[PDB]
Amino acid sequence: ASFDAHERKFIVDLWAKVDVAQCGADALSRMLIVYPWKRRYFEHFGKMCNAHDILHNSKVQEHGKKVLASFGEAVKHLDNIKGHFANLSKLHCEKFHVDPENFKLLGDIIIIVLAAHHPEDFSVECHAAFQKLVRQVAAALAAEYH
Amino acid sequence: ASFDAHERKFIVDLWAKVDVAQCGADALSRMLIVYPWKRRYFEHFGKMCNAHDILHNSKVQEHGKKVLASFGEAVKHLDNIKGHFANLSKLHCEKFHVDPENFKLLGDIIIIVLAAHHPEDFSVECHAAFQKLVRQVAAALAAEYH
Amino acid sequence: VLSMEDKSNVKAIWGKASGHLEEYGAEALERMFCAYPQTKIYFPHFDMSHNSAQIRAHGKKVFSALHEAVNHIDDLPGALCRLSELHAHSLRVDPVNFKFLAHCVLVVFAIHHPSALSPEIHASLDKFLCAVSAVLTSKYR
Amino acid sequence: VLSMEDKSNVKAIWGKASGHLEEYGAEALERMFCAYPQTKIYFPHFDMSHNSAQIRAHGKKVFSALHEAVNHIDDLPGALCRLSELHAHSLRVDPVNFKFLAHCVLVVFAIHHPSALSPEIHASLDKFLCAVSAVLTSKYR
Ligand code: HEM
Ligand code: HEM
Ligand code: HEM
Ligand code: HEM
Repeated sequence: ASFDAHERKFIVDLWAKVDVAQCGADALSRMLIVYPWKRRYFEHFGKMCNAHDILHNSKVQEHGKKVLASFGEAVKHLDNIKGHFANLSKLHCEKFHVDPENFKLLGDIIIIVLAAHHPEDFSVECHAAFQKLVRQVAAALAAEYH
Repeated sequence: ASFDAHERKFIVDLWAKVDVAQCGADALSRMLIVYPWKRRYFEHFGKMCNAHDILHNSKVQEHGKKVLASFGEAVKHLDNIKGHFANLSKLHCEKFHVDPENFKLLGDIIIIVLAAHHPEDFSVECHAAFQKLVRQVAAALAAEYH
Repeated sequence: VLSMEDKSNVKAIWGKASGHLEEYGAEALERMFCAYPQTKIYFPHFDMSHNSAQIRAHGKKVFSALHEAVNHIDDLPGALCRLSELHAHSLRVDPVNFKFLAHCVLVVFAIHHPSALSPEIHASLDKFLCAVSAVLTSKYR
Repeated sequence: VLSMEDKSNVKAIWGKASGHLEEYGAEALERMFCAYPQTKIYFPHFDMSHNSAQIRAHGKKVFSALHEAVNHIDDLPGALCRLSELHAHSLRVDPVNFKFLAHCVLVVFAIHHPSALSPEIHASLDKFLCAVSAVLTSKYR
């Protein structure tokens, strides 16, 4: 489903206030703490035995930034989300072997991090616009699995 | 995702052998037995206290036929499944108040009924073609919810 | 299973919703209706306006039940038993919708108490809401 | 919770897979890989050919574990305890994939024993596979 003009202005206006590095590091760290078995993907980054380790792991913090910077390019491709993520979708499947259910889990965590960092902008309708965005980013990234 | 030519020939060739009335009655009856709380939608059809009641309820058997006859029209609209189901999607939401998760549950049951009635045709690849069909019919019927 | 540490984490974050059960329950509800609009099929008799009396009265009931659950977090099944029955036999809500609400509850605590809802406490509260959803669904078949 | 009637239903349908544990486990697997291709990310080291030795040996192991579970259907947690640990700590498969397999197991029984897999028995077997998935997932956090 396309984004109406209202939905687009919620997404565009908020995204311009987001600190992508800070938020990206927070989202990935929260995912690894709330769902510990997802640490299977990142055991090459070093110590991740507990939450203190995860939050002090510099390679996790960097990966969370580049994940959220990539998600944020959806905001300038709102008409063409499937097409923009298609190569990234094939890398997840063929090279990194990431279970595609993870895309909807991280999406839900990103919504909690946005809520905590922008409480005054993250109204009911702003939230509903982001929930749609996160849904469509998850489906684009799951698309090329085979 | 479109259906390639192989997927289309699995779906078209099998569908032409299906007894839609028999299978449709079986799928709806199985859904109400395997997930008993879904009987909330059909309490105007009469006695449904147990499995014996459900299988002897004539109005349930008829509704299962018209549900599967409608699903089967997907097979002649394989390019345009979202568009073909859009009015039916709005009726489910606005008039019948049916939770859209039910569309994926019935889809999975329809696959079990097709397997039991056509064991020799319902190969691994035939199954994968139907699983895709059932997925896209569920999404079309969930589309107009709001 | 909820650990001793999980249980203390949940009691601590939940003591911040004290005095705000109606306010926070009504917001979680409004968020669920707007972000997961399919959930409105269960409330056709409700006025869906912001801050409607119905949405306030129900938000309060839901959060009050969660409060009882926190105070009896050792025996969730005995605390949620009547509600478990009610959802299985009368309301008959598909189990998948309990995750939508649980998510909306996390969002409301992230808005009102961002610094309290740390990554470790978020993990404990997520576990607690799953355990509550599992009890509410346990009598369905 | 599995009732006495559910337990007898499951023991009866499952006694039909006797002598066919490898055959049926390999088919359920092939069905899962083909119908839910995302599940192949967990088996990158496998040959995915029909009837490959790997897919046969694993299909057998999976069905053998289900057989032990049927024979100990009173205490699923004590029967699946080592497997529960293995999936939580080493293999670490997302819980959502256990439903895909469970569905593919129903399909295989519907192909080989259509008349045995009646609506009432289908309901008991569906409950049993959920209860097994729930034990396999119980130690994840
Ligand atoms: C919105 C969700 C996601 C986006 C936009 C995203 C984007 C990316 C990007 C841009 C990369 C770098 C790819 C490259 O090197 O060219 C990447 C790598 C990777 N991502 Fe994701 N990702 C997402 C979700 C996830 C999740 C949820 C996981 C695991 C839980 C994950 C696991 C990986 C792994 C393992 C790599 C490779 C890391 C490495 O070995 O260096 N991704 N992702
Ligand atoms: C593939 C899935 C489905 C299809 C293709 C389908 C199609 C239909 C059709 C064609 C009708 C008749 C509409 C009319 O009167 O104009 C209908 C009605 C209805 N369907 Fe569905 N349906 C599906 C799934 C379900 C499920 C899973 C449920 C409930 C579990 C359900 C509940 C209803 C109800 C309650 C009615 C109205 C019945 C009545 O009051 O007479 N549908 N559906
Ligand atoms: C933590 C999760 C939940 C809790 C603690 C909870 C608790 C409650 C409580 C306390 C009531 C009032 C019962 C009474 O008045 O005795 C109730 C009623 C109800 N619940 Fe739930 N509930 C939860 C999840 C859900 C979800 C996810 C839905 C639907 C999406 C739902 C639908 C209903 C409905 C329709 C009513 C009746 C509403 C009315 O007509 O006033 N519940 N629930
Ligand atoms: C009823 C559900 C399941 C049962 C009873 C089950 C049982 C088993 C058993 C018996 C093994 C062999 C362990 C050993 O050799 O000691 C195993 C290994 C494994 N299981 Fe599961 N399993 C189930 C579901 C799943 C699912 C859904 C997945 C992934 C989608 C999965 C992925 C694996 C993997 C990757 C291995 C290791 C495979 C290898 O490298 O040879 N399991 N499982």
